[PDB]
This record gives sequence, structure tokens and C-alpha cells, in this order.
Amino acid sequence: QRICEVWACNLDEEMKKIRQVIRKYNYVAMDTEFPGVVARPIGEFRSNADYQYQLLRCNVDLLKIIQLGLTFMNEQGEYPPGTSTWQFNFKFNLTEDMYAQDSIELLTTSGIQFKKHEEEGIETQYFAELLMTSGVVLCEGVKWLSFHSGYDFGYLIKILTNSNLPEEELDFFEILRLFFPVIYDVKYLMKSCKNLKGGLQEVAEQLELERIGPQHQAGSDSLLTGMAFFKMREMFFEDHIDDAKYCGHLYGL
Amino acid sequence: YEPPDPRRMYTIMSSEEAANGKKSHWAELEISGKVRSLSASLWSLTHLTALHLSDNSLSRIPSDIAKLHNLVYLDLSSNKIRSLPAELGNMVSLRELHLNNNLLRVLPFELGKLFQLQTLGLKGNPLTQDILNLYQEPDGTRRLLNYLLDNLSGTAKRITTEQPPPRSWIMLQEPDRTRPTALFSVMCYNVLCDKYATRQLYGYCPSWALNWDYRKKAIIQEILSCNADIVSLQEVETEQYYSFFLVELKERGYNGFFSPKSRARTMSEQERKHVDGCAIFFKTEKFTLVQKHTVEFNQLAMANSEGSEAMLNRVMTKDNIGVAVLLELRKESTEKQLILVANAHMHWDPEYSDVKLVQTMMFLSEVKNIIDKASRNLKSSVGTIPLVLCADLNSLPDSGVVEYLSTGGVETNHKDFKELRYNESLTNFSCNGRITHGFKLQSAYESGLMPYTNYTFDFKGIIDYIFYSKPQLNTLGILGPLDHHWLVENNISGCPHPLIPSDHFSLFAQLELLLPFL
Ligand SMILES: [Mg+2]
Ligand SMILES: [Mg+2]
Repeated sequence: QRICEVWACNLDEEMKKIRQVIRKYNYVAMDTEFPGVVARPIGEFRSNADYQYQLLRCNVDLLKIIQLGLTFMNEQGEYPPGTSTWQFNFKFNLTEDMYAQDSIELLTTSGIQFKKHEEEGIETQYFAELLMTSGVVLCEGVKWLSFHSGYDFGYLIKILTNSNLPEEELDFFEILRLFFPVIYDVKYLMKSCKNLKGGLQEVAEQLELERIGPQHQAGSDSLLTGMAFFKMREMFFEDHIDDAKYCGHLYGL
Repeated sequence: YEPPDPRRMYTIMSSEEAANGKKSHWAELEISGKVRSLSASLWSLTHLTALHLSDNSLSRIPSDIAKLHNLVYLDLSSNKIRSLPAELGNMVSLRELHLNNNLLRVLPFELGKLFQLQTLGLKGNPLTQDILNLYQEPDGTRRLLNYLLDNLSGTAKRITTEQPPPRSWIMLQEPDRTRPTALFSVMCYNVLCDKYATRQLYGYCPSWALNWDYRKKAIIQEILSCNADIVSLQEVETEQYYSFFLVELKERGYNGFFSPKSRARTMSEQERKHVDGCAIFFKTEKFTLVQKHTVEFNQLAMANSEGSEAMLNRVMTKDNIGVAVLLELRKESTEKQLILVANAHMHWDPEYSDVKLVQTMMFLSEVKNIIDKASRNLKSSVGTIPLVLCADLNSLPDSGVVEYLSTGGVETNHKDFKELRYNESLTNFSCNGRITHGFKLQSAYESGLMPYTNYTFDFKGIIDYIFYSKPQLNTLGILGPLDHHWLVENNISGCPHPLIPSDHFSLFAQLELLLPFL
């Protein structure tokens, strides 16, 4: 029972715990499930990678995060005693709010309790404040792990700043560096390694990692992301990552 | 001019772009995914100049679509739209629109104003037989817009052919001259804030008559016409108080005190801009504020008990919904007699009478304690302080909420308590089988001189009030109701109205205070 479901009712309580767990377990993996993509601009772009941001800009500003998951671990690669991962379920209203229909179909099969989210969902505005005081973000020596984390960190910036994403692709990076001094995108690392391609679940098969929790859920995916990083580091990178080379790079950007 | 049929991105060529390094300007956007509704952050993209909302499940369209003043193209093909908004006529820059395969019955007359619209699509909509006849004619696009603009003249907004007769004044008593007395006029008015002044509620009211910029000017002309020595207001957006009501009213000689209904939210500035509350003004030439208060329940004045805690949860609300100020009569208009003037607004609807009833007991119980705190040090001798109370209780005159104030007490079994009948905790608020308080108040509009103080389509009743301590105060005159026959000549179903700014009526009433000795 490593994963822990977090709702608005039992939120402020858990944050007290994470405040104390983050000291000994500073590495944090992260994944988010959102209401899919809906918007795609058209026009002249400075580069293919430039568009990719502009694409990620529209949809992050336009849609609300549905669910978040965070796995706290130490540099060795060990989960803490008690619950290892916290699955944060946000307040998403099926009627008023916007979403792609196919995106909701996949989340229903994954087991998201949409109705319970509306009634007992977390208020993003308030959640930002708590995550700010905790200190996980914007702290020297806290390192972040993620796979396909364009949108992932996209939503996180909008939450903590409570604003639309900057227009300049440059303005977006400078802000991301502050809240998260050290980031390692799991996919950007896979580009360097041989015979590593495909989605996340496809990587788990290559690395022989058992799947815990409901597949393709924000909470479960977060746990699989962190473990798949430590064994990937021990295997193809010799238990070490060059910051300057790989720190601060998100796939597709 | 034509947008490219391929809905595909394009990149500048690498060699020329990179060397020159021109920035990426993207002015076209698409939305897909059979979405149900739209988001507000979309209307913030003022720079957009062409929008593709085709093939979706869009039920309606918000009026904030007009926030794209630069938009020169719009596509709503194959959607589930029932009708278009009226603010669409303010999008002059638009030069091409598509509405194909929707559930459109008739197009809005404001649409003809778009004199720059060169192309229009309507195939697949249930439009009147005549509309489909114009669209078939050669250059039927231009011809149809002219028609929709011809019908917009039929509306003839702001005719204002009728004229408002004045409101009559009634005299209840002469000012007795046995002892020296002070005479001051009071007003009570719920101005209907903009946040809760939507057309969905007041559908009989045109949108131009609901616009706050339109009402705020007609409202203030009413407060200045009455020139009350005390003005009490409800439903006043915080922004508008400091930047409009307190501005225009100082020029006439007032000094007010505001307080928002909610404080614990701590929302963003924009959210806090439209929060309403109760304000109190007063002529300086006659009054001088001695204190200010925003009423709240200390929550410890009661005897600590699980029942009171278990009860208050079902009743308490984060909103304070109450304001009060203590004034002083200037020598010229030794004893230094003061006056407490309270103001309250109950938002809750009739069905939640138990909340409004307990909230009221809560409100007044806190008032009595505030008076005593001031009646000790500031009172010359021991040491009564009067109370001029005006509120919008959202309660009719027979209700229990109103029985408690007029009769000085309420029975613990009153119909309005509902589940809370006979709860021991209620007995604490009184100073048995009945809840009583020290005050002995009396309504200023007793006998139903105004048939109704809130005239809407579905509700006519008396919910605004002005009370006073009878041993100390009396009422010499009240501003009667509007000539009822006029309301019929003009077929006024409800309010607000072109000629009536709020949904409530104003309660101007003249009072009389008794001065002893010199
Ligand atoms: Mg995921
Ligand atoms: Mg009202």
C-alpha cells in the first residue's frame, strides 16, 4: 500500500507529513493526467521545437489538471517508510469545465472517480500555497524526475504562478529553472541510450519493472517513473548523471 | 484573404529564418475534441485573428467571445448550438463567419451590424422560410445582413417614451415640542450589485438597463434626490464603493463606512473587486463618527458546549453580512448623546428560515454587546444608547425573522426554526419557551404603507426595513410607494426597469430623537 489517495478533505494533513519526508528523500518523480489536448496553433514558427512549446502553451492555459502523482525517494533509490507515493486528485467539473471527449473516456477506464472529484476535489489555488510553504519546489538540492514532462511541468507552473504560460519559449525556461533547479527528463536520457523507444509502459518491459497500482493512472505512473529512473541510471549511465548535459532538458523542447 | 484550407502548421525555412531570425507570429488557432464547453482563459487571447471551433458539441456561446476585437474569422460549423448571443454585434472586425449544420432557429438582429462580413455560411440550419429565401438570392449575404439590421430598428433600444411620476411623501406624526428634540432623515436601499444582476434572474430587463454603468448613474441620482442625513446601502461591490459611491457622495457632504460580506476567502484582486457588502453614510454637518464595527460572532460568548458547536456548524456562514457605526450629534445643527446605526443583508432564501432566523438573533445579540461597551466610558451618566436599524432581511412581515424584531422576541417552536425548534442552544442568545432581547423596536413603515419593497416578476414583498427604539425614537414621516396605477399604465412586470435601477425600492423615512435638559 505504497500509493496514497489525496482528496481535499485529507489534504492539509498529508502536507504536514511530506514536509518532514522531503528532508531525507529529496528526489521526486512526477506525472500528471490532464483532459487531453484540444488546441493546435497554425502559423510560421522559428523551429519545430518552437511550435512544440506554443502547442503546449495553449492547452496548459486552456485546461485544468485532473490528477497528480509524486513519489519521494532518496538518492540511493529507496522509498520512505509508510506511503511512498501521493496521488493528488483535483477539482474538475464535468459540466462547466472544458475537455476532449476521448480524453475523458480513457480516464474513466483508468478508474478516476470523476463525480467524487467534483464534490471532494482539491482547489488548485489553495494547493499551490501549501506546496509553496513545504519547500519541495525552489530549494537547492531537490531534484526532479519525469517522463514526457512538457505538459507535466507545464501545468505545475500555471498552478504555482496562477497565470497563463509566458509567450516567449525563453521566458518559460527561466521560470522553470527557479522552482526546480535540477530536472532530469527520463525520455531525454533514453535518447542517449541504445534500444530504448516507445511509451512508458513499453520501457518498463525492457527494464523488467513490476507495475503497482492501476495502469495509466497519474499516481501509478509517477511511481513507475521514479523506479525506472534509478535502474536506468545504474544501467546505462553508471550510477551518475552529468547535470550540465542532461539537467534542465525536457523532451520535445 | 482566404484562410488556407489545409489546417496544417507551416515553418519558416531554416537557412533564411535562422540568419534573419524573425519571430514566430501565429495568428490562427483550432479547437477539436468534441468538447462540451469553452474556457474563460480562451477569451484572453486578444491577438488571435482566426478561430476554428468546427465539429464540436458546443451548446451555447459566451458573450465574452467579443473580447477578440482583432478576430477577422470564425467557424462554428457542425456544432450543437441553439442560439447566438447579442454581444456578437460588437465584433465589427469580423469579416467571415460560418454557422453551418447547427440548431439555429433565427439569427440575432445585432448580427447585421457586422458591415465587414463578406462571406457567411448557413447551410444545415432550421431558419425561417423567408431567411432561406434571402440567402438564395444573388448577393443574398449582403441582403440578409441589411434585413437583420432593419429588424434591429424595431427593437429601438432606449426609446424611454414613458415618464416617471414622483413618489409621494406621507406624514405619520407632527414633531412634538414639549421637550427639545433632534430630527434626522434615514434611507435604506439595496442597489442590486452587478455580480448578481444577471438577465437569467431579471429576464424582463433589457441588457442595456442592467449594465452597471447605466444603473450606477440612475442610482446615485436617487440617493442625492432624497438627501437623507443617513444612507444605508446593501449589495455594493467593494470596487464601486471606494471609487464611485464614496466619491460622488462626498461632493454632496457624506462620509461613509464599508465592510465586505466575506473576508476569509483571500482570493485574487479580480475576485475581490466584485465582492459586495453593506455601507453606511451620513452628513458630517449633523453627525460625527465615534466608532466603527463589522459584526461577527465571538463564538465564545456562549457557554462552551457540544450542542452549541454541533448547532452553529449547521447555521454559521463565513460571511459576516453586517455593519454598524456609532455617531455623535454636533452641538450646532455638554450631554453628548450618541446613536448606533446598524445595517444588514440576509442573502439566504425563504426556505432556509432557520439560518436567517438564528443569524438574525446572532446579529442583534452582538449589537447589544457593542452598545454596552460604548455606553460605559462614553455615556455621560449611568445610560441608554438608541438604535436606528435598517436591513434587508429577505423576510416578509409575517415571518419569524421579522417577528423577533418587532415583537421583541420569538417562540422556541416558531415554524421558521424547522429542525432547530427547541434546541437548547437557541435559548442562550436571549438576554421558558421564548427567546427575548432587551431592545424594544418598531418598524418605520408599519401598517404596510409600501405594499412591497422588492418588485420582481416572481416575487412581490416587503423585505427591507427601518427600525428604531420606541422609548427614544419616533417617526414623523415616510416616503410612500410609487403610484401603483403608473406601474400598470406602463406594463411593468418586475424590476429593475429602464426607469427603476434596482430590484428593491428605497426607504426614506424621517425620525425624531428626544433631547433632555439643555
Ligand atoms: Mg501520464
Ligand atoms: Mg438582491
